[PDB]
Amino acid sequence: ARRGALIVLEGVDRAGKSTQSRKLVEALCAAGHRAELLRFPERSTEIGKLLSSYLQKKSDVEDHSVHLLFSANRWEQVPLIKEKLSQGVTLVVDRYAFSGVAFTGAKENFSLDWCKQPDVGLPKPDLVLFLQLQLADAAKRGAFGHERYENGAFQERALRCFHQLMKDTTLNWKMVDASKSIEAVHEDIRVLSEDAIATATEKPLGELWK
Amino acid sequence: ARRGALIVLEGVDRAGKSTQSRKLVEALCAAGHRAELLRFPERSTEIGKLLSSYLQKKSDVEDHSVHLLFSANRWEQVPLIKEKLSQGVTLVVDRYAFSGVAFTGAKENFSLDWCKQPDVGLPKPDLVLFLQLQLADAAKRGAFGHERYENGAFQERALRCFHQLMKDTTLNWKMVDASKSIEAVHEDIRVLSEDAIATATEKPLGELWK
Ligand SMILES: Nc1ncnc2c1ncn2[C@@H]1O[C@H](COP(=O)(O)OP(=O)(O)O)[C@@H](O)[C@H]1O
Ligand SMILES: Nc1ncnc2c1ncn2[C@@H]1O[C@H](COP(=O)(O)OP(=O)(O)O)[C@@H](O)[C@H]1O
Ligand SMILES: Cc1cn([C@H]2C[C@H](F)[C@@H](COP(=O)(O)O)O2)c(=O)[nH]c1=O
Ligand SMILES: Cc1cn([C@H]2C[C@H](F)[C@@H](COP(=O)(O)O)O2)c(=O)[nH]c1=O
Ligand SMILES: [Mg+2]
Ligand SMILES: [Mg+2]
Ligand SMILES: [Mg+2]
Repeated sequence: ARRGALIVLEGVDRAGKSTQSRKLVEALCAAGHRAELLRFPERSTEIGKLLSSYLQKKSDVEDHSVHLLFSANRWEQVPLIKEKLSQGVTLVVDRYAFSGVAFTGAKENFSLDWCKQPDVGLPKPDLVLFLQLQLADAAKRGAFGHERYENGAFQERALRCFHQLMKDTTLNWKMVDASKSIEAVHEDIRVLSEDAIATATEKPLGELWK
Repeated sequence: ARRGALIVLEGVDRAGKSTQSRKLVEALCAAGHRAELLRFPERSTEIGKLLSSYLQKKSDVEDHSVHLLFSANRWEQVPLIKEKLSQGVTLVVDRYAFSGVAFTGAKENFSLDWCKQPDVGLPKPDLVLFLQLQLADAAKRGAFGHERYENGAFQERALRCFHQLMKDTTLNWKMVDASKSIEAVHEDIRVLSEDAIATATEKPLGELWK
């Protein structure tokens, strides 16, 4: 009956969202929690394959259409998310609706309001971690990628959108200094996550942006 | 330079949306207009096939996800719609965003506001025809179908949603008595359409619900 927590990891490019989400699930399970990992986009579904082809530049998709497919890709996982949480399983998610708004919101003539609407009503995270890293430190972690959106100019506009989203006080945002070592960042994230898991059993799962 | 008009046909089940859209395009072209037919859902695209499988009950899709796919299926045709209109081609469309809101809006716990958002900003129709028919007269036109949403209880909830949408004065709604003969309904629609085509060359294409 004691529900699991919904924990989201957001963050700048190469700050370590995927490395930290994997390590968090491993550590929680080793400490006796029931925890599982999710990511968005979830490329395994029918909509997920359309999204993967788009990000790889194997296909072009009209900007509004692709924004709605990224949102639909979250909604198709909502029945699973609510089932797992109600069963006491904590979910750790590598990117969520915040990345959806920030990446479309970085394109010309896309307001933050329009971008948020499709995701209104999704399961509300109990904890949103944002992994911060200065661009000099990110550069040492590798060269850009060949997927769509992998260029500094675009990443910088998405970052401004993320800062606008962080003003929303309906959400439990926590900043994480992702400039430290893999292990030191993990310990900071893990302690914040243990606290969130404990309190989530106290209030019902909320709805995002409503 | 004289743009074409965007004309939408909406209406109750079996009122004749598809019969009248076909006959309208044929008559406009015979009278010297450049006119072409479109329909939604457009089942030929990747998203269109997902939608067709859902309507045929060959697959189940989560309600929010399917609502966003119906909207994305309109946005993927926006570059074509704007190109055609700018080239002076009038477009006659069998269903549009109004059916999108009314059909999802008929399901439990779906507000009209949430349903409208994804379609905010689409090309705004210059003329929205709504084909009205009493349920007794519809029954004589055949038996229900085996596709999703083909049942009187659901169609009745969608009808209430359409009436809420008709209160919006930003749109040029025209009621059509679809109880007459195929030819008499066509003449009423055709005369309204000739008037709309003439004035559309006067004002820029608008944006829906904004
Ligand atoms: N704290 C860290 N210090 C040094 N390298 C890191 C750190 N976190 C991640 N990395 C490395 O940087 C790269 C990007 O990490 P990744 O977790 O894939 O980031 P994201 O998912 O945020 O793009 C990987 O090679 C990873 O091993
Ligand atoms: N005015 C009308 N009078 C009689 N039958 C009609 C009329 N309009 C359409 N029909 C018939 O009713 C059926 C439904 O028409 P259709 O155009 O497919 O409706 P919709 O697309 O609105 O469901 C078809 O068999 C069609 O021939
Ligand atoms: C969830 C989500 C991710 N992205 C983008 C962000 C990024 F460029 C890309 C691949 O994500 P990973 O970096 O996590 O591989 O997908 C979007 O553009 N919208 C979304 O809704
Ligand atoms: C455009 C549109 C149509 N429909 C529904 C309405 C109907 F039951 C179905 C098939 O449409 P046709 O009746 O025009 O075949 O699809 C929706 O549910 N949402 C939409 O956005
Ligand atoms: Mg990653
Ligand atoms: Mg039809
Ligand atoms: Mg609003």
